Amino acid sequence: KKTKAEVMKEVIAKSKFYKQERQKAQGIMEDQIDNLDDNFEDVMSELMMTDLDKEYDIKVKELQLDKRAAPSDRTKTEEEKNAEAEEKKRELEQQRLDRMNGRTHDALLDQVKKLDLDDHPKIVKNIIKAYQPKLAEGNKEKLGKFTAVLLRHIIFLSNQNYLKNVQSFKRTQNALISILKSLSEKYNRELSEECRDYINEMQARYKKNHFDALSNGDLVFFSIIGIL
Amino acid sequence: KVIKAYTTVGSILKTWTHGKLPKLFKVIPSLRNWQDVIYVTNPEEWSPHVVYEATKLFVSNLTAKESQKFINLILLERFRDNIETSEDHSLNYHIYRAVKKSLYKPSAFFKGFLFPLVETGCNVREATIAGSVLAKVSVPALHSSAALSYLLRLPFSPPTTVFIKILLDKKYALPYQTVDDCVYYFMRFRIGEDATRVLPVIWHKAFLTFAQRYKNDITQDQRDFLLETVRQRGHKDIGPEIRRELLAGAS
RNA sequence: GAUUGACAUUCUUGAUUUUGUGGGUGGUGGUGCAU
Repeated sequence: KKTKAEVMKEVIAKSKFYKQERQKAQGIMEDQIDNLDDNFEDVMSELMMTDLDKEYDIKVKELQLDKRAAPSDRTKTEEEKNAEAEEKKRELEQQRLDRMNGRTHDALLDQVKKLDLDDHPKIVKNIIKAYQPKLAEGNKEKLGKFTAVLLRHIIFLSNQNYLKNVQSFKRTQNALISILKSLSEKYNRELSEECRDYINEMQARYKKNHFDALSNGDLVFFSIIGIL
Repeated sequence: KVIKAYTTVGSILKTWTHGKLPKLFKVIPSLRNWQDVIYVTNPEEWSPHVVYEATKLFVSNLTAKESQKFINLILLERFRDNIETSEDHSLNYHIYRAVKKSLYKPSAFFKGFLFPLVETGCNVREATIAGSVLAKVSVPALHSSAALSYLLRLPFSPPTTVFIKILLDKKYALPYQTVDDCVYYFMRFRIGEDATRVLPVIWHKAFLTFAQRYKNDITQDQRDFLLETVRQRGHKDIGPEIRRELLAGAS
């Protein structure tokens, strides 16, 4: 009798709700079909044919003329910074332990920045990086392209003629590797394809030549992928 | 007279549940007599579903004048009757999503709801509800700046302080006008309303959440009067963090 | 010419834009204290 009470009362109020909803939909349908364009009789007989608001619009237009900005996104302590730093360190160290246990089109950068010697090259690379990623509303293919061009560029730069300014070479290649790693932290999935193709093509270099296709940029190629 | 099927429309829209709408009440924009015809429908009765779809069509035909025509006479105060008559103060998801469909047209939404909600009857609980439903969804940015401007030049009410507190944990990119507005907010609270009022932890957290990162257009005399602001209003939770934002901010 | 209302395709709204690049978690909450 308890289950019949629940079932009977719910079916009774459910049928009441269904009858009421069907009646309301029928009223909407009939009132539509008798008042939609049947109100064209009354459409012509009976017809009908800010200082604080201007202050608010003035403030809106003044902010539209001149504004400024807010620093960065948040406010928190260096203790929380050290906590999150140790958290990221512990997570990445345990992840590496678990992994152990189980603009430029490869000659356009040459044609562009084949002017100065060493210091301006990193500056032109940073200028191309500032050109792409700042206004990057669609910049992905040019992005990954000039990552690949920077890798190939240190490849065809690393062993040309190093008996000119050695320390300028050393500082510009060190700075080039720092800026390469620091930009390619966010971009692995376009650079690693080019590294794979470089492996596949230096194997074909070794396939023909006995030893002398092993240009001495391959040493620093192995070194920089061991860096990144 | 009007064509007067509006008895049938009012009878079905008293307890409307689900389905389709009468298309005279869909093309009620393109007939010249919308306010004069709802004045003879007289829907003091309401369904929350037709509140939602009616404010959808009312956004589709609201300007300043139309917003004054419908929303500033009976529907805002119907929302007020809903919050006072809800005994546990449960303003429904119906009413809330009606407000979120209502918040679209920003042309005179200030006089649409924010001008007549500081009329009377706004307590701090209705105020934190209204600031919550404002901070939920999309907002006009320049009108948020203008809103902070006029609501800070408005007289002092703790509903307006929690309003402006939510509008400043919006985490904006602040114009000069609103930064100068906040430094004369400090010039407004002085020995102002330091002897005539006292400001506990809610006002404290309001200006602390201002000073979290709202400091990137601040020179050294502004740092000096913020320094004597906290020196006058010394709480327990000011020292390291507001000294940190004082050493953190720039010009 | 962005989005809004669509008289099934063709006109009554106007920067709330639109798209990316990023990114804050999202509070109509319960539980001592003066009510």
